[PDB]
Amino acid sequence: MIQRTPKIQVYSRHPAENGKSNFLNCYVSGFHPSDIEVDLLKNGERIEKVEHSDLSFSKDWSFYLLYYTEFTPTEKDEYACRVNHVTLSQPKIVKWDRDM
Amino acid sequence: RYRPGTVAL
Amino acid sequence: SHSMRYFDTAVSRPGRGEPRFISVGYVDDTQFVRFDSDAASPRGEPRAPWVEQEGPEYWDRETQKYKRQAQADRVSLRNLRGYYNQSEDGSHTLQRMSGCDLGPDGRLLRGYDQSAYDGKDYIALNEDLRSWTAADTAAQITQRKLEAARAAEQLRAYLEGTCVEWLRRYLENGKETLQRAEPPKTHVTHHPLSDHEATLRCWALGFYPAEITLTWQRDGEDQTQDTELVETRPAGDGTFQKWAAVVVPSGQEQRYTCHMQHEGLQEPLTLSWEPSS
Amino acid sequence: HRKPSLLAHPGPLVKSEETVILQCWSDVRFQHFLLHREGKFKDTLHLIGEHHDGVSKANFSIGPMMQDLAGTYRCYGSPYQLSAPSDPLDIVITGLYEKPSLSAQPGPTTLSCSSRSSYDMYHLSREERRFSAGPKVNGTFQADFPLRCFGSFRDSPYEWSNSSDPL
Repeated sequence: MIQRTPKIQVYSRHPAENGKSNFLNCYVSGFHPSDIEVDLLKNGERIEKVEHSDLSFSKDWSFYLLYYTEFTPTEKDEYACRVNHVTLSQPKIVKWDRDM
Repeated sequence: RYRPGTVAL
Repeated sequence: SHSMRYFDTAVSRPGRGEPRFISVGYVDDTQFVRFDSDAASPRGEPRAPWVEQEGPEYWDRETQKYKRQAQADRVSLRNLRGYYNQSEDGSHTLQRMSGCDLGPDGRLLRGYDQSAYDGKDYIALNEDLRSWTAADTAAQITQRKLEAARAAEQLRAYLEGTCVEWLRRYLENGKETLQRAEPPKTHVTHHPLSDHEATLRCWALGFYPAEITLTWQRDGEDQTQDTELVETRPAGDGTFQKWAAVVVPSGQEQRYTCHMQHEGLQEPLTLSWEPSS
Repeated sequence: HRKPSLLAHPGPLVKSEETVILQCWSDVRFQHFLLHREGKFKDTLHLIGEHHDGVSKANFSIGPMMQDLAGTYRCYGSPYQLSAPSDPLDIVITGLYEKPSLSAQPGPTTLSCSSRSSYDMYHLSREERRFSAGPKVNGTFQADFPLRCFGSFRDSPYEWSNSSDPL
């Protein structure tokens, strides 16, 4: 039994322009097994309509997934991604820095 | 086009 | 040169139903098909428009193959739990990669059917499409059953025939999206880190396929040993993103350039942080 | 509370995809029948009782014969109160591997079933009996019955390889 911890990336589909529409994305990759809990956060509050890609994996057999949602960013609005996995003792929070 | 059926492992 | 790959994941969940079987299909970096044994009515669905116009007779056949594969992978998970003398209460994973690699000439470059158990290589069809390679002594049992069942013949014929043909057809019917260059849109951002330090981030956005290389170079030195490189992300619309960051001394950034090679370009790009003024 | 009869129609050895029927019946008039498979995949099926000519019968259709459907079956004849288990019925699936070859020494009418696929066991039948193969020098594996054949692997003694040449 091998276990890999996920790598997490919070980012928007396009560079954020205030008032313009965009997609919020959390990309989880390089993990094993495939059981993973990923939620998106507006004001640290969870988000309802969060879709995800179909479970696929890489040539080294590690899994990856894209969780995403529609949003329109604001100067004062904030967004994060929480990920829980057996490799983790407590879920990781990764905030959306529009410069990353 | 998916591969055809095979006996289990 | 192109590719078609099917990625399968079977996860056993002992006290909570049959193992979940998921299979997704790709032509190069473009998914076109999907199957999920947990959906309301499990059926192979299209995910790229160049397979939507295939007849219902096509999707019914693919769905039958998928259901049968779900059953056979349930059985395989059971057999491997037996082979390793493992408890009937643990969750275990069985993965498969199958499909065909097409050379620049369209002829079969490589046929694949490989399988991993709990993320570890288990058994793989060899490139001659006639033999197997088993990773341990439990996989030797699977090798003997596979041989006695003439599995390498059916697989060799699928790979040499149906796989390559239908990949050629997929490639023609989506010639534009699939065989298009599609280079990345670029720019360089500057971010103050602290007194005497600041970060230069080099962006490549909206490119297909996913293969790309960006490297930071101060004047001449290749700071990959110091470059922060994220793995390539899906932008969400079938295209990909990537960036590379270097921590530099404040007021010394003009020495730095970002060098970016990709398929959709000829001259490898070289761009620097340009403030607008 | 009297064990019933479990009979495989049209026989205990099924070919893949071929639906086969398990008949459980007794002159005891249970209104419920429970069929239990032990093996690779344990399972239990419920048919309601049928009454005809003084026998309660139950026709368990087990469908497109797969690997997960092989095993050892019993059936039990008031939903809670069940009978003594019937005599066990080993139901095997056939049609998974290459069929072996039957040589004999000397007469045609010390047998042998041969293939270079290293089966772990071999089997027989008429309209059973077993023996495990022993390899040799020319790259083949062999078992022979002192005095129709099948092959099988050690971990699954209910999944057999293909109906060999009749004799």
